[PDB]
Amino acid sequence: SFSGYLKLTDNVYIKNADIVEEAKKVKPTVVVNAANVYLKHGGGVAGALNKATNNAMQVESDDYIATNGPLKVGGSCVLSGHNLAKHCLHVVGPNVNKGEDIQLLKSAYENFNQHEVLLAPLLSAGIFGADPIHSLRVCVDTVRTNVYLAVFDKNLYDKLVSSFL
Ligand SMILES: Cn1ccc(C(=O)Nc2cccc(C(=O)O)c2)n1
Repeated sequence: SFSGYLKLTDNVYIKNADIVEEAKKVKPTVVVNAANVYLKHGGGVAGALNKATNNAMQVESDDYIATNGPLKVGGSCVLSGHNLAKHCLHVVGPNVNKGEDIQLLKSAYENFNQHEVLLAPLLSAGIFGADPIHSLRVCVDTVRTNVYLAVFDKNLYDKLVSSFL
């Protein structure tokens, strides 16, 4: 089960950890991927999760896209968790580096409410370009289910905890 997490609110928890390593240890029911609309798991959390599945997540995702077309920014899809989790909830947060509307971050987090417990990264943080402090605030104000946030970067983790209102 989840260990070493700091409780932020009644339902949001945070830990300075590699989400891939957290997933392999916990094997949660749901691991959230920081996905793009095309499910092209190239870099950041998506690239790391996909590489941990030996590219099985990408093969599965390409078949999903061939059948269904791309996701919407703010949307999600449930696919296999492979060796990491029972399921992977691929959530598309807005990518600020691609000029996408930051207001879609709340819609993206609403996808977590369909799952009772999730292991997740901060949406739109990292290479997506949004302020991680803002992402954590939208997370605690939007997600009502139990979310265990894994923040890879130690310095960012410390900044997030020390600035949490
Ligand atoms: C105001 N602003 C926008 C972006 C940032 C910012 O510090 N982003 C950032 C930088 C380094 C790592 C990570 C991460 O999620 O791993 C995120 N600050």
